[PDB]
Amino acid sequence: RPPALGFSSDNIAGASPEVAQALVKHSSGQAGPYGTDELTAQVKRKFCEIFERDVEVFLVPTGTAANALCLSAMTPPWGNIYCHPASHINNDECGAPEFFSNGAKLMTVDGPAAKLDIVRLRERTREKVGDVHTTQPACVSITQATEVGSIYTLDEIEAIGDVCKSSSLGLHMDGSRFANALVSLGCSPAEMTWKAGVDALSFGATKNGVLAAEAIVLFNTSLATEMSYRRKRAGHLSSKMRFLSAQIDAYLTDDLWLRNARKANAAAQRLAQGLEGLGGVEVLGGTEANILFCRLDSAMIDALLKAGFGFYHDRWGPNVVRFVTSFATTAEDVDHLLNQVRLAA
Amino acid sequence: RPPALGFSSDNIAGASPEVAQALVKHSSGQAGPYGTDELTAQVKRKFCEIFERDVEVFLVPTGTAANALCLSAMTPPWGNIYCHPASHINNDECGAPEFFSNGAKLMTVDGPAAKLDIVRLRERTREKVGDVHTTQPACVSITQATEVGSIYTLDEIEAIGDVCKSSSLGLHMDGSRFANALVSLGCSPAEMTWKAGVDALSFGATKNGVLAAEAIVLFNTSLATEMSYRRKRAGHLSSKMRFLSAQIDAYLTDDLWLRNARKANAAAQRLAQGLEGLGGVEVLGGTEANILFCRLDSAMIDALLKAGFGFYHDRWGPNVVRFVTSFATTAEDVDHLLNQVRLAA
Amino acid sequence: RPPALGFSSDNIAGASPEVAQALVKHSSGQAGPYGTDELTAQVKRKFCEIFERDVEVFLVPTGTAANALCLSAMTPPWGNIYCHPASHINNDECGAPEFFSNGAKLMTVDGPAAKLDIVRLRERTREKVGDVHTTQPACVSITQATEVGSIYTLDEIEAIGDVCKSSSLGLHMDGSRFANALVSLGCSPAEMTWKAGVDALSFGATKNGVLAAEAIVLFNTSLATEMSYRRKRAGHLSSKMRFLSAQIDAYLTDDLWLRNARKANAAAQRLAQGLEGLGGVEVLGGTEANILFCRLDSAMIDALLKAGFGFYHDRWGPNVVRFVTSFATTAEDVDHLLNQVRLAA
Amino acid sequence: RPPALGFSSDNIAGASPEVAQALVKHSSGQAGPYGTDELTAQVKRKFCEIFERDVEVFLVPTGTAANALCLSAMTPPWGNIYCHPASHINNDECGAPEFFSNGAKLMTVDGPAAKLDIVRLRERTREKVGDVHTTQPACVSITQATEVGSIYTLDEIEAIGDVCKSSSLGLHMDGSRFANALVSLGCSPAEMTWKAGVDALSFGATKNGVLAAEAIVLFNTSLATEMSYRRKRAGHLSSKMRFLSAQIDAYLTDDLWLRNARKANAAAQRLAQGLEGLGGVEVLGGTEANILFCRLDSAMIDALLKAGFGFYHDRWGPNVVRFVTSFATTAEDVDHLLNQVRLAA
Ligand SMILES: *Cc1c(COP(=O)(O)O)cnc(C)c1O
Ligand SMILES: *Cc1c(COP(=O)(O)O)cnc(C)c1O
Ligand SMILES: *Cc1c(COP(=O)(O)O)cnc(C)c1O
Ligand SMILES: *Cc1c(COP(=O)(O)O)cnc(C)c1O
Ligand SMILES: [Zn+2]
Ligand SMILES: [Zn+2]
Ligand SMILES: [Zn+2]
Ligand SMILES: [Zn+2]
Repeated sequence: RPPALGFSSDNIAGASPEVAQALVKHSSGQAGPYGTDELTAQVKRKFCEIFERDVEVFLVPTGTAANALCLSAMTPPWGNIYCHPASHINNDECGAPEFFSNGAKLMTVDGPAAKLDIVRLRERTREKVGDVHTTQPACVSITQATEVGSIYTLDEIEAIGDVCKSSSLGLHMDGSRFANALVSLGCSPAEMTWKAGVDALSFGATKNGVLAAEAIVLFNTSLATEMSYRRKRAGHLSSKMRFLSAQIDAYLTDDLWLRNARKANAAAQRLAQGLEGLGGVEVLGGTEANILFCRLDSAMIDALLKAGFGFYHDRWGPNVVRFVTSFATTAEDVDHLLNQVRLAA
Repeated sequence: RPPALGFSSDNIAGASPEVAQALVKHSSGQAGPYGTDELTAQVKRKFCEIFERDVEVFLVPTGTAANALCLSAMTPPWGNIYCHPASHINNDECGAPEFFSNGAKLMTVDGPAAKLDIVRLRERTREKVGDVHTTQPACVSITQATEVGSIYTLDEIEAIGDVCKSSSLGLHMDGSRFANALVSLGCSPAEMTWKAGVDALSFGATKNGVLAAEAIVLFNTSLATEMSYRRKRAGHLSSKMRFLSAQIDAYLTDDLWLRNARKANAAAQRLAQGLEGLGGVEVLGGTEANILFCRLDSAMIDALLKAGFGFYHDRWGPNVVRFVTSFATTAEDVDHLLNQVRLAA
Repeated sequence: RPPALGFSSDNIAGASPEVAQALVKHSSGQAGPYGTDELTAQVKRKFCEIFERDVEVFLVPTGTAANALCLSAMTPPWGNIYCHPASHINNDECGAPEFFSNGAKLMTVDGPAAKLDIVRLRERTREKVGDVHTTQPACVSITQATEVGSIYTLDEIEAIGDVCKSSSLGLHMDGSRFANALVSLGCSPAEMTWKAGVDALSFGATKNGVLAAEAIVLFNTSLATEMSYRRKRAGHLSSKMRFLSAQIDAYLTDDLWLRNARKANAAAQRLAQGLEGLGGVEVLGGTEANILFCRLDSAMIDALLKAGFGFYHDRWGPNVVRFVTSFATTAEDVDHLLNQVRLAA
Repeated sequence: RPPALGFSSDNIAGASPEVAQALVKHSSGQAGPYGTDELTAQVKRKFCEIFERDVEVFLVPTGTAANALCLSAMTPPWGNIYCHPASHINNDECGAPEFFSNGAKLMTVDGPAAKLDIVRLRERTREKVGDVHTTQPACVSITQATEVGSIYTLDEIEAIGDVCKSSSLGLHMDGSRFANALVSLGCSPAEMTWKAGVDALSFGATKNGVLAAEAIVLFNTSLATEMSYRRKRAGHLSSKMRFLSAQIDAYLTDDLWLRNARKANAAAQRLAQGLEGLGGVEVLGGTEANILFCRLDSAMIDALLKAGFGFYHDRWGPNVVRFVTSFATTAEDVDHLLNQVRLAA
C-alpha cells in the first residue's frame, strides 16, 4: 500500500474492518426501531461494564450533536457554559450549543494548551451569582483529550469537579478523542470520568475507528428522560438504531477501541521521536496523544506541501504545523513523513 | 429462511446487501471530511441526473432532521407551516419542526386519507395575512406517499403548488416513502417534484433499503447557503460523509432504489389481493403503496398476535389493523400472513 | 360630553383619573430601580392581602408578555400548552407563547362559549404520555373572563384544576379581564384562583383602567426565581418600576379596580336589557361581563356604521355583532347606542 | 428641597413634570389601539423631522427590548453580533440579544473607554467568513454615549460604518443615553446616526426624562415589516400606545429632551470641575457626558457612604468611584456632593 499522505485530522480516516463487517452481519432480519432492539441493549450493558457503573447511553450521529445535547440538559437558557476559548463548542459547531440550549451563553476561560485555568475558572463561575440582569453560571465543559492533543490529568479534572460541585454546576466532558487520552494516562474509563466528577460525556468513537456513531454517556442519570426528548426533538434519534449499535459494539469488542487509540498515539509518538533533532524542526509540546505540533522552516513546509502531504499550517503562530495521526496510521506512513522531512531539511 | 412476522413498519427492516458492502468498500483509505470527498460529489451528480435538474443535496442522518431543516429554511419564527393533522411533522418528531424553525407554528388542514383538502388549504393560507397580532402563512408540507400509504396524484400536488406560488409560500415534500409513491404512479422524480411546484424534498432512503441516510433535495437552490449553516448548527453535518454517501450511491446504483420500492408495493398488493374475500376481513383503501389497512375480527387479531405477528391495531378506528411491508418483504412472508389470516378466520 | 361611539374593545379607553395622578405624584424624587423601591413593595403587599396568601408578583408592560412568561415557566420546550382554539394565546400574540417557551406547542381543546370542554381536556391531556416521539402534556391555560365575555364558574375552574393536578400539569389563568369575571361571580380573588387550583395568573389591569401595567401573580411561588430571569431576559423588567407600581397601586386603592369592573359590566348589562325586544335584534349569550354579542339586520349594521359607531361584525357568524364596554362607558354612552339601534330598526 | 443623595445611575430619577402631565391630558376619551391613534402618528412625524429623513419608529417599554429587537432583525441565528465586552448587551440584559435573535452569538471587541477598537473590529469581522463550521459576522453594535460616559466621535462612528458596509454587516446604535452624547458633540441626530452609517437606533428617553418609553428608530426601513412581528411576538406591542406616545411627544416638545440632556451633562461637568484639585481625589476621563469616574481615598468613600450618598465603588479598579447625574440633578445637588467630598478630604 502506498503511504497515506494525509495528516490534517483523524476525521479523514475510514473505519476498522471489524466495524463495516458488523454492519454487514446486522443488515438482515428485522429489529425493533429507535433503540428497542437487542444489539442496542447489549451495547448499553457494555457501557455499564466498561464504566463500572449504571450509566445512561444515547447513541447519536455526530460529536457536535453529542456535545450540544449534553450541554442543553445541563443549563437553562439564561445559563452560562464555561469552556476554553479554543474549544470545539466555541469554534466549530456553528453555535450548536447555543441552538440546543435555546440561547445559553458560552463563557471562555483561557489557559495554556487548551486547558481551562483552574484559578480563572474559580473566578468566572462566581460572577454576578443571583444578579437578575446577568446570565448565570450553569455548567462547565472540558475537552478530553484537548483540541491540541494535550491531556487533563486525573487531578486537574477532579479539581474542576470540585469547583463544579461547589457552585452546583454540571461538568461535561467532550470526549471526541476520549480513547487517546485514556490510553495515554493508562487509567480506567471510570477514573477519568465519574470518579473525577464528570456528569455527562460525549464518548467519541468516530475519530477512533467507526463510521459515524458517538455515544452520550450520562453519569447523572436523572437527566435521562429529558435527554430522550431532547435527542428526538433535535432529529438525532435514529430509527434503525442497530446500525449505530453495531458500530459501537464492534468498537467495544476485543478491546478494539483501546488498540486503535494505542496505534494512533504510537504513530504520533514515533513522529515526534523522528522529528527531534532535525534541521529546521522544533517539536512543540509533549505529544501526549495523537496530535503533534512543530515549528518548521517555510521552505520545508512547501516541500511537504509539494510532496502531497495534507496538514494545517496557518491556524496558529507563524511556522507552526499540525500533524494528526489516526488508528489506521501505520509506522510506515509515519516513516514516509519523517523521510520527506529529513530529505527536505 | 423462516417467515418474517413483523409488519409494524418498514423501519424494522435492515439494508439491501449492496448497501452494507458499499460501506465495506469505502471503509479504507482517507477522504476529505464533511462532504468534500469524491463519492459525495458523485452522489450529488446522480441526484442532478435523476431529477433532470441542477439541485442542491444535503445528506442527513434522519427523516425528522430532513423535514425540520427543510421547513426551518422556508419559514420565519412568526410563520405558519400548513400540514395534515395526521402528518409526521405534527405527530412524531417531538416538535422538531418547532425546534429548528425557532418557534414556527404548525397549522393543520384536514382531509381524507392523510391528504390536505385543497379547498380548506386555500382558506387557511389566506387567514389574517398582514395582521401583526397573527402568525403568518409561510410554507406548506405534504407527505408523499402519505403516512397511511395513500398517494397525492400529480394533479393534486401541482394544485397545492398553485396555492403556494399564489401566496408566496414554500412547498415541502416529506418523501420518507418517496420511492413507493414514485413507482406506484410510474412518473419521473422531476414530475412528482419540481415540475409540480415542490421547493424542497426530504428524499427518503432509509425506509427503502439503506441503514441510515436521508437526502435533503433543494429545487429552490437559493436556500443552499442557509441550509449549510442550519445543518451544521443542528449537528447534522457528518464528518465522515462517505458513509452516508456510500449508502445513497449504492441506493442509486442499478436502479436498486426503484426495484426495492417495487418489491415493497408488490408485497402489500399481494396481501390485499389475498385478504379480499376472507371471513371477518375488509380491506380499506386502494393500497397504493407499501401500507395496507383492513378491519379484522378481534378474535382474528389475537390469533395473529398469538401467532407472533407484529402490527398496530389500536391507533385508528375499532378493529382497524395496519400491515406495512418493506423492500425485503418476500412473497413468502406475505403468503405466511395470508395463511394465518385464513386459518384464523 | 358627547357620547363615545367606540365599542370595538375595552382597549380603546384611557385610564381612570386616579391612575394618571398617581404617576404625577410619583414623578419626583429618586427611587431604587427594577422594583427595588417602596411603592413596588407596597403593591406586592397589597396583592398578598387581596389574594389572602403570600404570592409572588411581577409587573410587566403587556398581557401578551404576562401570558407568555407564565406559560414559559410551566412547560419545557417539548411540552404542550392546552387551550381553547379561540384563546388569545392561540390567536393574537403572534406566537408569543411559542417564542418565550422556546418552542412549546399549543394543543387546542374546543368547547362552547370559549370554554375548554372538560371531557375533551381529560382526553387530550393523556395522549402519548411518555412517548418519546410526541410532545408532552405540560400545562393548561384558561381565560377568565373569556375572550367572548363568558365566565368559567368556580366549579368549572376547580374541575380543570383536578385534571391538572391529576396529570402534574400547571394551570394558568389569562386574567386580562380578571376583574370583570370576579365582580360578576361576586367571589373572592382567592376563590377564583389558587383555592380552585390556579398556579399562575395574568392579572389584567390595563383593560380595566390603567395605562399599561399588568401583573404576573404566582401562587406556585417556587417558580419565582426562574420568572425573574425570564422576565429580564425577555426585556420586560422595567427600570423605573414605580411607574408600573404607581398605576397598580392606584388601581388597588379604594376598591377602584372593582368599581371600574362593576361599571363596565353594568354598561353591557344595560345594553343587553335595552336591545331585548327590538326589531331585527337578537342578543346572544347571557352577557356575564363587559362583552355583548347580538345578531343584527345588515341594514341596521350599516346605519350604526354610518352613525359612526365602532364595533366588529365580521369575525364570527353572519350578522353577529360585538359590542364591548369599559370602565369609562357611561349609562349615557349606552343609551346613545340603544337609541341609534331603535331608530335604525 | 433637600439635596438628592443618589448618584448610582440616572435610572433612579423620575420624569419631567411635562411628561406626567401629558399622560393626564391623554388619559380621557377613546383611541385606536396598538399605535393606530393620532398621537402616535404625530410622534412618528416628529422623528422624521428630527432625523431629517423618513424613518420607521417602534415605541417599546425598555432599552433592553429595543436593543434585542434591533439586533434580532440584523442577524440570523448563526450570526455574530460584535460589541465591546463592557457593553450593556453583553452584560446586563440576561442574554436578551441571544433570546430575541434565537441564539446569535456576541463577539467582543475590546478597546479603551468602552469603545470598540477599529483595528480589532476590522480583524474580527473577517474571521472564517463562509466557513460552515463557524458562526458568521452579521452586525455590529456600538453604544452611544458609552456605558462609561465616553463618546464616539462622528469620525469613529462613520469609520465603524465603513467596516460594516464593507462586510455587509448591519450597524446598530445603543442610544440609551443618545441625548447626552448628542448635546456633548453639538451635532444633529442625523449626523450622529444615518449620515454616519447607522442602520438601527435604540433611541433612549427613559434615562433622560420619561417614565418608561424607548423608541426603535430604523433608518434601514426595509426591516420595518419584520420588526412589527418581532415586537408583537416578544410581547412589546402596547395596546394603549398613546401612553408611550404621550411620553415621547412631551419629550420631543419645546426641545425638552435636549434641555434635559444639557442639564445632566452640565451637572457632571460641574462635579468634575469641583473635584479637580481636592485631597485624595483624581478625576478620570474627560467627563464627556453625564457620567463621572474618579479615584478616591477609601476613608473618603466611607464618609460619603456614611453621608448617605448612593454610588458604585467596586465594579472597576481599586478606589474607582462612579457618579452619575440626571436631567433632574440640580447645581445644588452637585454642590452638596462637592462640599461633602471637600469636608471629607
Ligand atoms: C472532531 C471533534 C468533535 C466532533 O465533530 P463532528 O464533526 O460534529 O462529529 C467534537 N469535539 C472535538 C474536540 C473534536 O475534535
Ligand atoms: C418514517 C417517517 C419519517 C422519518 O422518521 P425518522 O425516524 O426521523 O427517520 C418522516 N416522515 C414520515 C411520513 C415517515 O413515515
Ligand atoms: C386584551 C387581551 C390580552 C392582552 O393583550 P395585550 O395587547 O398584549 O396587552 C390577553 N388575553 C386576552 C384574553 C385579552 O383580551
Ligand atoms: C440603561 C441602559 C440600557 C437599558 O436598560 P433598561 O433597564 O432595559 O431600559 C441599555 N443600554 C445601556 C448602555 C444602558 O445604560
Ligand atoms: Zn479535588
Ligand atoms: Zn394547477
Ligand atoms: Zn374538583
Ligand atoms: Zn469612513
